Amino acid sequence: TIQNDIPDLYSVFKDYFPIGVAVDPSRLNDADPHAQLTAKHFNMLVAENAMKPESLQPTEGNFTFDNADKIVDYAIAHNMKMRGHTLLWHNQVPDWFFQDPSDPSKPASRDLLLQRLRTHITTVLDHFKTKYGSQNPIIGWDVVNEVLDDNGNLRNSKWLQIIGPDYIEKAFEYAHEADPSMKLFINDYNIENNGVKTQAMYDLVKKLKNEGVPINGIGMQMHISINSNIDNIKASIEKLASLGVEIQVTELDMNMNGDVSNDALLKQARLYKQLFDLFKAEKQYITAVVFWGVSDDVSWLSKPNAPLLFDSKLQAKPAYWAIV
Repeated sequence: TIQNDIPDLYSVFKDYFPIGVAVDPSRLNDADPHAQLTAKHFNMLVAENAMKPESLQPTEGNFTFDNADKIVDYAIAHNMKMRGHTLLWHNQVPDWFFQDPSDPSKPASRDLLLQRLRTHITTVLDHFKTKYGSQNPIIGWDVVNEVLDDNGNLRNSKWLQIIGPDYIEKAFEYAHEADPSMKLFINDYNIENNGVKTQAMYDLVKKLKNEGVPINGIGMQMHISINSNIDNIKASIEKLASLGVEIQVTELDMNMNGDVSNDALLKQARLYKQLFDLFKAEKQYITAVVFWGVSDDVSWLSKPNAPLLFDSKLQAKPAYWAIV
């Protein structure tokens, strides 16, 4: 059971930005305490998996929107905004995209993979626009996800191998043409460390925006750790925001490196307090902060961990009280 009378987390930030959470379609029923936490503390939702490529078009032409629509319906019923995650990725993407269908031992051509990307993006955006119309809660999409490698070069996924570097520009062109009302983001991790990957994200977005690509924002996943440096995160946010794009914190959690002791929980609370004070200090750039999971027992990180504001018993942690 949850604590029903403590402060609603998102209301603490009502004069700053929405506070969201990533959810599983099976944890939205009234009797599920995870759903109760979701409705109480968040005013924005993201599908942790149900809107990834494999979760929407597992085989060619066979679209599977039921789980994504269950999350959308819940968001509408709870007056929540949503982010769409994600139109393109090199993981959780079916192999059929990249195969020649008449000889699956060979790769699809650049034109066939671009047409498949255009059809997937257009069908996905047209599905939510035609089914929900003005009630569509999705305000924007992660058009591409994790397109940089660790060294800052473009990740050599099958998209890059088959199409070349302009696949990124093409994904944003297709999404903007399908629904011009959507805010379009490029999303990535490790771009908060003010290292070579931050610089490569800045250079890539500067280049594409100068070329007229409709990129409206950068999503900083923010899978941080108990040892992260606030100064590096601040410098990264400011550098990326200097491009004249929105910043969203999209998959926030804190990796404890195996130390879930009470002392580490206190250290986590001080760091999360500093992180949210930084986000408030950057409110002219940040337009959403989303946590990657509702509570520690449903975090994607392997065990042991304690990455979020609500523990494995769904109770508010020291970090929750530090922030509120």
